Amino acid sequence: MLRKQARQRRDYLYRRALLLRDAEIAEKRAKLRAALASGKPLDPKIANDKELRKDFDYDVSRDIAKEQGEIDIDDEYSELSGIVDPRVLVTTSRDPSSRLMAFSKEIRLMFPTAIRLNRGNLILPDLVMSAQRERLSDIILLHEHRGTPTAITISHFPHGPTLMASLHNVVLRADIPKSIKGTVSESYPHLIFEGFRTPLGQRVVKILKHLFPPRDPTNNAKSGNRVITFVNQDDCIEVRHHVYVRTNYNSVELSEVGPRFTMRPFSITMGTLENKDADVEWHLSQYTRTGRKKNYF
Amino acid sequence: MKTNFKFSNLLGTVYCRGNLLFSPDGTHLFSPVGNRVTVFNLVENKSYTFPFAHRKNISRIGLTPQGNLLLSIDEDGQAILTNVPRRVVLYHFSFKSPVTALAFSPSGRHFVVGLKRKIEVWHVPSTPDTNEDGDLEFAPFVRHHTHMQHFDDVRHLEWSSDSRFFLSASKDLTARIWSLDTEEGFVPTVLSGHRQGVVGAYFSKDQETIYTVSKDGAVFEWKYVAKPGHEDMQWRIVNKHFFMQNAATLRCAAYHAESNLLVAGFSNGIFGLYEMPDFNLIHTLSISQNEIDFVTINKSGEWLAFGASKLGQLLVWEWQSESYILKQQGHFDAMNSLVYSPDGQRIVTAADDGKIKVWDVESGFCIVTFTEHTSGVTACEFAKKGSVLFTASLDGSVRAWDLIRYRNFRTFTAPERLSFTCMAVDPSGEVIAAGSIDSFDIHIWSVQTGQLLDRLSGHEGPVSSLAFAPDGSVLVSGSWDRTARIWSIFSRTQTSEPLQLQSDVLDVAFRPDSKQIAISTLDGQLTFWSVSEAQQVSGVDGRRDVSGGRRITDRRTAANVAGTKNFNTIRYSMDGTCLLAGGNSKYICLYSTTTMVLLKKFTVSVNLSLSGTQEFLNSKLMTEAGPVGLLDDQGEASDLEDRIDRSLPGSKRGDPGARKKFPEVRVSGVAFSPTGNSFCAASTEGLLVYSLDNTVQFDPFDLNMEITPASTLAVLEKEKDYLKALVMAFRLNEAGLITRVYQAIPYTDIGLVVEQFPTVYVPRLLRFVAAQTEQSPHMEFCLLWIRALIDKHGPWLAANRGKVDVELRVVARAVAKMRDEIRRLADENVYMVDYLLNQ
Amino acid sequence: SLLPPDNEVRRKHETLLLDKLYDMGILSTKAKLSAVEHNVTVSAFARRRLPVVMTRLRMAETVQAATKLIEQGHVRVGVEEVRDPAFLVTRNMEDFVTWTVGSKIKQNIMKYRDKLDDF
Amino acid sequence: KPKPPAPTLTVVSDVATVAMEDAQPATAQGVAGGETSMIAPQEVYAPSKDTAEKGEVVTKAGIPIAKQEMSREEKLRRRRREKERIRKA
RNA sequence: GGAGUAUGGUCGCAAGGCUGAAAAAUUGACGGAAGGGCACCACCAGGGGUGGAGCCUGCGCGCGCGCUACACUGACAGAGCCAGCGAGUACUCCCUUGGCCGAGAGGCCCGGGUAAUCUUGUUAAACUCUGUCGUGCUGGGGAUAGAGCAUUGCAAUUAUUGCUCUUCAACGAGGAAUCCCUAGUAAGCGCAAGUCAUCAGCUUGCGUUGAUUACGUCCCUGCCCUUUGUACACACCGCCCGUCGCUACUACCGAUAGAGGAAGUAGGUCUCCGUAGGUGAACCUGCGGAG
Repeated sequence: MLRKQARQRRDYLYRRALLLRDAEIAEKRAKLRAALASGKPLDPKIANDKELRKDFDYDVSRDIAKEQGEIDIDDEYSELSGIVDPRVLVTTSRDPSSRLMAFSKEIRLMFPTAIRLNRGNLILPDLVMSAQRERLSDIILLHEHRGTPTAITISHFPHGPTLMASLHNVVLRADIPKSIKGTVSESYPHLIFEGFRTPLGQRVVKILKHLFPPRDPTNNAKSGNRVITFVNQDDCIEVRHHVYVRTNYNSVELSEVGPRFTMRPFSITMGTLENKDADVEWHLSQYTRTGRKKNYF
Repeated sequence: MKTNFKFSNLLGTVYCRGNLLFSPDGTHLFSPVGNRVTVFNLVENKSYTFPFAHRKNISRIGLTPQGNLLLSIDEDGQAILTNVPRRVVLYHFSFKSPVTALAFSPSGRHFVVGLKRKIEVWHVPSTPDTNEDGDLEFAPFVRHHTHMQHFDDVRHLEWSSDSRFFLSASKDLTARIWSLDTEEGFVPTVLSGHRQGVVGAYFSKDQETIYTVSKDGAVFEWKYVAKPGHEDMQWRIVNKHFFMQNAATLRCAAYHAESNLLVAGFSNGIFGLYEMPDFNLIHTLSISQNEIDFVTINKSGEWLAFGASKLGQLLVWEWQSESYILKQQGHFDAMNSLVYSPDGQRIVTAADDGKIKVWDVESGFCIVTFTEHTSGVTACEFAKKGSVLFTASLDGSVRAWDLIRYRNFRTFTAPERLSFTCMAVDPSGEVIAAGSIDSFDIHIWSVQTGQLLDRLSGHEGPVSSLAFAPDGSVLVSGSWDRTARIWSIFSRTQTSEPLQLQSDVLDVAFRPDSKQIAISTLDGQLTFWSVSEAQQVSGVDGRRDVSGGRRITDRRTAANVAGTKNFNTIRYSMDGTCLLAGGNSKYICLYSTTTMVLLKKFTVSVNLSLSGTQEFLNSKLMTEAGPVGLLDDQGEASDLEDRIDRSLPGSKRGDPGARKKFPEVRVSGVAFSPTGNSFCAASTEGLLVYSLDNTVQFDPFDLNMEITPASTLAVLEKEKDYLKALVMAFRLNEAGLITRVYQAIPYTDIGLVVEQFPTVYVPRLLRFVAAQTEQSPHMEFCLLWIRALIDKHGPWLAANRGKVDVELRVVARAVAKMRDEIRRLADENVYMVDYLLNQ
Repeated sequence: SLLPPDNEVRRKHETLLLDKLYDMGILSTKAKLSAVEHNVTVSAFARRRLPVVMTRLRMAETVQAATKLIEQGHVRVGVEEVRDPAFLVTRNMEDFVTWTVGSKIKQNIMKYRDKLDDF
Repeated sequence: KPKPPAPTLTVVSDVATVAMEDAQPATAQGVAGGETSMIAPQEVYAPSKDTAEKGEVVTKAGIPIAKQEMSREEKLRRRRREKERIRKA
């Protein structure tokens, strides 16, 4: 099994590098197809390449399929997108506190298909090993400061990305009394994402919305009574968890049911939780000059 | 149980390379299957296999025109003649060359044989079956004449009707006429003039016209008329006419001389038969896609028998009715798996040809061939009910057939595309689990729903063997992560207890009383675990017991060949006391599960045309260019479709090219019979059914000194103590004596005998009355026996249920035969008669 | 290629052909038909053979030594020992080619690593 | 990886199972076997709305009941059940 | 000069206020009853926190995370004696063995290591044994406090930390509640690191020792879903229920053909012969007869 995970990760990295070179060529091939249909004259370096024309005659059709959106990009999520229900386990750090364990339970209840695991004495490579051995889609690690959580680590499996984020303004479910709160409904939640516009924003949108099981698309625009909101300002994604009734065709009553975060991501690594030496995709550039001026996501 | 297994019939292949034969009565069809000869009785649906076995494949069959003696020639000319009424091996005798023609004389005293250029006419040996005071001689065959007046291969030999002359058809384009003794107006003349060599030269009825059919598709008549200048006559040619089969050469023709009709089978599989002396095409049709190799005709003349060698493809054709009598097909690939039916009357096997087929154990014919899979079929399984069959295959689909309507009511696939290599099904018939080599999850669907229940997971490698427990509570998976899993699915908690092993798991089997499980690993060891408290209770290290090898293309000694030292498949007995184990090797082991010893080892094949059947190859076959069975000899073939090598480089699992010269010996599946007393194993030669030998072996149960057959019949006829006589007969254990006393006691004293019968002899008695219901025509007598037995010993059998399960199963199928065969007809008749009487 | 570019059966059989060749390991990408133009190659098949793929997996040192070792029969692919040095190892059986059961080469590797368990 | 599953339909007749059996001198089934007509009664005739009469309806039970003899309360309840199925879809 | 790509100007449109803040529906709105599935936010059996005293981050004398205990499965004193993840000194004083001195903390002389090479087998702690004490706030506990000696540092007062003597507090299992937990899990123990966010009032790893009790059931509390679909054989089931909307039609009511109000329903082949015509010997067609 382990040889298959290593081999498939190496094949994925090689295919991504080949896609970089092929994109450098296919930016030139899309000018030849647009000039053929519209008749505007093109560059001589493009029109006088015999290899480009000879291979263009075979590779028209994938460019047309990408224009129509009929195919999907080579990704770690596009293999099993809406086919499998992504199972995900939430774990603490090594010796958790009682409020960290209740918070772990609360963000377990945020996902309708998640499970929680007691860490105890569990070495982190064997944690990764057991996740790949039970075909989990995601793990989420939690770190507390003193009864208040300060970091999440959302890792996609078998070889997918980590998003490590630091938590702020955490208001737990376990602070309000049982007369006012209650047992959270476990229905498949709607999701809304607000303010993600860069390709890095669509990356974090993908690795956050593939944590939830896929919604049945027959009548999802009106059915379902539970929503989860990820909205970012100043690249600190703030998340709420509401439950709603549609009290009229023009009005809706919301009710806050879950914990509130404003998590800020500081590391997105193309590689799982065990790989400390995985190649990072983005990291929070503090101690640079304009790293506080520039806004990502 | 008694582990005394002789070899009963071969099954699962209907024809291989060789000559076909009919009985002189016309009913039995003698066909060669590898190195054995099956007899298919066609008037009553039956079949058997002669107890001999040649070292190589059969080349020729001949049969004495009285009917009694069969003479079978292997390759390299080793001949075995045998008595067909008393199926016993009589003489072994080696013609030193490869026999390429053979024909017995219709008088019965001689037989002629063509070894490549030679033509030897031999006497038929005097036999102990025919003489009163006679015995086996040493060298019984006496040669009469030898003729080497010939230049190439003798392809055919045909006697006359008065058995004084015969014709030899050749490969040097010339048929010749020979005599037995020196006649008065005869010279051994030649018949020249052809283009591609004669297929067959035949006499007429009144032996004046003789016909020659050649390979190019031309048949010529030969008469003894005068030369065109007119004592002075010459065997010359009166007319010639041609089969116009367009792009093919005829491979085998036959000629019925009493009814004057000629049949010819061609290279493109379309045969044609012609009323010869005016040559009117009676008809023609395509029986096979590949070719037709051997044609024979009935002695009556109303049936034809064709055999194609590249597939199984044996078929008998009744030409005036224009219909098949049988059209049978053996597997032309490796038989991947097999299971018995829970009745035990029919077995079903699944090969890598893509087809599965249901053979009947009696009569040896396949009764239905399901052909919906588009790739090689792996494991097939039944439920407890026995009406539904679930088959997995490499095209990604676990199909589910209903055998009372013969259509796949379900087909299951995984959403990501897998290729399932093993499967199990709950005995309730409602849950299917299946596992593949591409993904390490193990899939579970529902039969009555159709959609995927779950993907169980926890394996770090591909899952190789699945087994649902026969009570229905526990799935067990076994996988190449050196591990097994006790999956509990049906409980509210779905749990998985691992069994850590030493190497990759190859097979998993349950005990029938489900407390025990045997898992066979890649070291070659069997480990018997308990399922309640998951601890190994027993173990056999079985490398040496199965290691028999040294294939061609194997540069190790047979003792050092690893790969034929493991058990790929294991099955418990229906008793639960003996495993049976078979791998990629020549030996089948039969272990005891309590005393942990090997009770009996079997050898699947003596056939030296297969590759791994002797562990010490001889140095005569090693030239200076490798072994002699390794040089590519396709270029020395007369036909282009035989010369072409459409093979793919490096294709272990099947290709349609399939050179397949000297295939390996491997037992890919074994199964015990649910009625007991038999098992069978899918080898590469066929499907060997072994069974207990109780009628040819004295074996008393617990005998005294004053108990003889004479004393048993004395206390029967004189004393009339029926219980004492029956207990003495079951104690002697001689089936003729038991049958004699069983029929002799009366049907009013059945109840007294059963009421005072012993419970140690109750299960043997139940098995005996089940066999007597299924065989003897004393149906109401045996049903009174069964009724009295179950009414008296009712609570004992229901209390035990595990010691007597096979006896209850065979009694149940005996009354199922009587419930489906006679009483449906009786009820339908009385309702039809009531309606017709009520107008 | 000769089919028109917006054709459904052209697109479906392009994806089928590229997925089949990438699953057999001949192509290294599954997103271009020019790979089947000038990248499918008898050398690509011949390097998907068994002694070269175990040279790449470093089961042997050289393709000559690998052919000698799989003629002597130390290498199984999956669960079955392989004596043919032309067995084309696909991309998901390159994860299952390993040594045989009682292999002296396996004892040599374990004796080098000082993990020679004689049980 | 095998192939994507593409839909294939197989036309079975109303002949007995001994017409699907292979060619041999006599059948392997008994005398009771050989009348099983290879399509179930549900495929010989299934009562449905497409094969009902004009005035009548067929229920979920497979029983013809007419709209004239049906009362107002049962008409209202059948309208509510069909509207419930329409809301479910 | 042509073709693209940008950058900044200029102009034109956008850029005229019956106005003055807080629907769709033959598909819709809300339920009920029955039957399933699941859940340490449920039952059941147990375990463990927090909550009592003190310290303090954080959140808005009060609060939270913690450490140490209330002892006899213990304290003490000998004695046995066993890990794993780490780290460590160049233009330097890091990790430190051994030799003396010192009760201790420490001092001192040397020494190995830029390291699987030396510290370090990190001889770690619970733990195991043979003793002492004997249920007594006792030798359980070790807060507070006095006096002294040391180390870091330019500096130690508001006591950096270390050692010695002495002083010997509360605390006798935490209350009501409330929360969490089902196998290498709860719980004890130390060692190491400090990774662009968080974290020294701590964080995260890493090894060591390792149980009790469930592993059943939807009875309680709930959550999800069936009553439409999504596949066909066997086999089984057999029109779930209510309040309204919307649409179509029908008639009613009353003010000025008309917008509203209120309601209901949904059977002569072959051959021959005699004919008549055709293109004539013959031959063809049609008819009438016999075989």
